[PDB]
Amino acid sequence: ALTGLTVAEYFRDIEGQDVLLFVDNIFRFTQANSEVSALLGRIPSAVGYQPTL
Amino acid sequence: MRYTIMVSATASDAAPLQFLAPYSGCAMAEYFRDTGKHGLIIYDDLSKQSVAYRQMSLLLRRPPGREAFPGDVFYLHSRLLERAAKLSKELGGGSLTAFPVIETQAGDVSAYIATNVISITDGQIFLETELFYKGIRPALN
Amino acid sequence: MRYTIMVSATASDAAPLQFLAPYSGCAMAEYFRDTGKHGLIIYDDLSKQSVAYRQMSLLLRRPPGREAFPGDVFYLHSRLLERAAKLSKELGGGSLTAFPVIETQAGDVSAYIATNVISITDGQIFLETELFYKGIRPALN
Amino acid sequence: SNQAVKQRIRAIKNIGKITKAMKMVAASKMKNAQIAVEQSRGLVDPFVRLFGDFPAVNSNKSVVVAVTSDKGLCGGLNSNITKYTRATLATTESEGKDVVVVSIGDKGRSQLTRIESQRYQLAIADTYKVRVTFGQASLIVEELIKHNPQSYQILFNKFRSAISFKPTVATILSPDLLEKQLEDVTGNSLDAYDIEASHERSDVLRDLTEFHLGVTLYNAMLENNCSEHASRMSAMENSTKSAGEMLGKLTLDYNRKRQATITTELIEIIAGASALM
Repeated sequence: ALTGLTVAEYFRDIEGQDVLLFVDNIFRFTQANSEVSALLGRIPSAVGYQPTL
Repeated sequence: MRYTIMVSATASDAAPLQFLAPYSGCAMAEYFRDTGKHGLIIYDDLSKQSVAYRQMSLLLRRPPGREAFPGDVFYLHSRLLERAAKLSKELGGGSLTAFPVIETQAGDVSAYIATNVISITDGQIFLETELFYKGIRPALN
Repeated sequence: MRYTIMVSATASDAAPLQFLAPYSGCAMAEYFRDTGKHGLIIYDDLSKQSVAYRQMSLLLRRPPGREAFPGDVFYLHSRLLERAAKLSKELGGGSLTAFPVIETQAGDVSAYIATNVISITDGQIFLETELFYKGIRPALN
Repeated sequence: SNQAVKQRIRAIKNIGKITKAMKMVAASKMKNAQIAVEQSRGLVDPFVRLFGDFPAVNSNKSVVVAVTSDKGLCGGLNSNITKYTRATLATTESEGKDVVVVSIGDKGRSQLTRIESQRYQLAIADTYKVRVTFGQASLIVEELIKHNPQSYQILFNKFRSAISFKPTVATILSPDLLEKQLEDVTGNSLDAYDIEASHERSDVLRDLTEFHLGVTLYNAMLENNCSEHASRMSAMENSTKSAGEMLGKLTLDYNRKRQATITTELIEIIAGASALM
């Protein structure tokens, strides 16, 4: 999702024009950080997620 | 704007900034309280302050509790809201009115932070989404 | 059985074997998918593979989530079911068709693993119990 | 949130037995109304083999009665014959005639002003409080004698069986205004009978038409009372099924929330204990 934002932010900031940024399941970013954060040595937050959600 | 201060620790800002933003705004409003004037502090989404404090305390390896909130999350909101006082005449007689905003999930006031700040504050303006869509707006239950 | 492979990890076998048997079966059918042939695979009760992986995760002292499942129990099934593909003309043209089986409890199609595999697979064949108990078999909703 | 579902379960659980109680109450009422309707059906036979059945007359003034229910738990009774007294009152007026709307029942005056309010004149209620007798039926017949139409219209759900409620029309012709006028078929079809009464034929016909309207109104509000009890017995059987299926959904949702509550509280205890050890 950050790569998609960087490709969009070059158009917004440098090129200076309207863009459309469609993201399919931005939930998967949060869920992937929840899968990563289980192993990074952290106490888990509410229903099982990362503390830095 | 000529009467309003706008303290904004936003979502990209770090969790200690969203933790210490209502204390910042309350200390700014305490200037008008302590000088005889009147203030109106509005802590918008005190629940998001509690979420930022939960992150900041879970990463400090402090043991979590109910909804993974720490023990002192009652004290977090109580020691902030009790700074909204109507001072006596020997201290200028100034005042401070606090308006904490709490977001609940499907009308559940039996949640942790919701029960804390309900028991802390004086009143409650309880708004419903089933009266909001019946045309009754402001949606005051 | 002239065309079928049977990859049996029963209830007595240890939970890493039941965790691994969909991947062994999918490797055995990715053989046929990669060389231009066509494969069908039936992961019978992926719900029991997720139970086996929940056992593996909680015995690794990993933090659980919804229904005490690990956070990567979606990745467990999506890593497996993404290998069922229709390959291009530059890659042989072979295909692999997967039939995951998921057991719900009381028609609860909105459980965790059920909604996980629903958002991975292309279709859905929902078999109702009340059509089944009225003689209408296959009990297609 | 978890306290809403467990209290709502007890709400639907008492509703599902309240409506079954009212269902068996309706059945026990129908069981004694079944002998009264069979005692009172027979008196409409001699008048209809004497006065016929003339619905589609050239009446210049007409009066329609819709015999509806008082209580409001019938389930497809008072609104069915509301549509029948709509479509039947489409049919009689074909020459710009006056038609007076009368209805019997609290659910009839609240369902017949929606379509015909300026044509509404009379509403009768509280009729089945204790029972039905010829006194009150004759009295509301006199209140239709306060009008003077050329014919009368009756609409009521005839208790054929406990499942079939045929909305029967009964048309009551005013005697010397229309009844002998409709009987002049190669002479007069009524002149085969020899009048034994104290006065002329018009006056015995007047007394006869008053008695005929009174007895068909008594029969209408007994047939409709028994079909009311039958329809409430049927509609509080379909309603018990609905409040049993909603309870079957709510118990399953409560058990899902119960298991998720124990798993959530357990995970919180485990995370808090593993933060220390």
